Amino acid sequence: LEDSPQTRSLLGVFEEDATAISNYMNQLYQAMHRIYDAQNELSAATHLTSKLLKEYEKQRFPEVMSSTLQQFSKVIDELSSCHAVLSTQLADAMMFPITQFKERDLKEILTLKEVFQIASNDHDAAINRYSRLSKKRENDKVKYEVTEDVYTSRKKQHQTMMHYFCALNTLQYKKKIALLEPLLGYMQAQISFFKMGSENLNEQLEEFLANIGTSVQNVRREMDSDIETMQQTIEDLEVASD
Amino acid sequence: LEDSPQTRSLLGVFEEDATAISNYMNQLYQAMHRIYDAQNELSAATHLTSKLLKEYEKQRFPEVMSSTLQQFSKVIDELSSCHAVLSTQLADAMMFPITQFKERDLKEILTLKEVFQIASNDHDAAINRYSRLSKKRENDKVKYEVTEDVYTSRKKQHQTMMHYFCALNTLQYKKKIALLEPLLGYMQAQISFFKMGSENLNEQLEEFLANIGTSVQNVRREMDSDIETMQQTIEDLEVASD
Repeated sequence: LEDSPQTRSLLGVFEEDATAISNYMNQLYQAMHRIYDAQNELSAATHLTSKLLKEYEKQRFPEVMSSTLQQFSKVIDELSSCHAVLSTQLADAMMFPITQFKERDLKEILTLKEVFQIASNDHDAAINRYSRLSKKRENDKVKYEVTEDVYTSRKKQHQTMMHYFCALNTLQYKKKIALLEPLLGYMQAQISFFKMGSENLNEQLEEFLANIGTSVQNVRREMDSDIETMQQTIEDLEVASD
Repeated sequence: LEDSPQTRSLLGVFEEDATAISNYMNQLYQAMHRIYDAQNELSAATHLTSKLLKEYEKQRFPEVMSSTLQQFSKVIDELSSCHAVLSTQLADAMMFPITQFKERDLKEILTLKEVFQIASNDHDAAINRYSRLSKKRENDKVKYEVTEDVYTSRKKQHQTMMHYFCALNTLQYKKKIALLEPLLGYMQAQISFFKMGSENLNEQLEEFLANIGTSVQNVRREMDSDIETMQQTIEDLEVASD
């Protein structure tokens, strides 16, 4: 780039790219924010369920079950902590860099864009005033002033243009960084989550769950048997009640 | 149980237990429903993020990045499917049995409770009418009728009492079943989720992510270097613009 016309032309293309960048990255921000919120809500719900299972012993019903519930509550508490760790990492390694891109970087672009537009308006006004004053008989003073304002407004325009162009050039790098960092952060958090979660979901736990399954089928069978007893008891009491 | 007084006394204790049961199981229903909703929202958000990454190639910016994004989108698509499978299993193996306990079983208890209360009101009315008619000179007809209504209202009362007591007895079993089944269903779904998820988060993926990390530090360095160039370009153009 050697001059303002080539620079201004390239500025415009960079500004159009920044537009497409903003749109896509805003959509990515939003999708990621949904992952973030859902994962925080899941951590909280998982933890609350474990907490409720611990409270079973505190219910007063006018031991085997309390122990089974304690064992479930321990495993769930472990899973809840995997979810909580993931949530935390997701905030820091995924949400932060995508939020910083939208709230700091895309914002800087808009700000510098409008500073440049006003500088531009101002120079346009100086050029208009020069045109107005060119059409009349005048003294040196206002003629010197109006020329001078053209020079100083153009310089202001060029300087603000360059601040804007620098940020738009830098945006080309920031875009790449802000795409890859949060995806890397997300994947790294997930590897830890799945490995830690998988590692305590073991063969002992499988034995435990197999035994629960058997205890459930047992209760069902005892239930059906006792329903027959109650039906007999009902017939007896019908007789005895008259 | 041999007679109505012992039965009615025991009915009352079973009814008090059913109350404590309803309260706790309603709290469990609610906690589990939150896990359910959060996990469905997480599946959807994860899938949408992968879908957006696939759309990058379709953005028009006035190749290396598109390939990196495709590789991320594939791994995330795999994780999204783990989440979707879990969601489905959670509906069927956790939500259903706890919902059925609240919507079918606790509802049956309330229904049979009120049928018995009305039968009870009705017999109370028959006893009251007998009392009223005991106090006057009357013919056989209304005296036979009022005695007869006492017998038939008591029988109705006893029958509705026994339907209620049967369901309350059955509830003692259903409570155990409805606690253990959804916890078993939840844990079994999670074992599959963590194992399937963990198993494709491999050493090849670690290599990929390590390379991303390096590509990010590279972009940052290129950025800082190019910012220096742009600052020099800016100084040059300031001169050339006047």
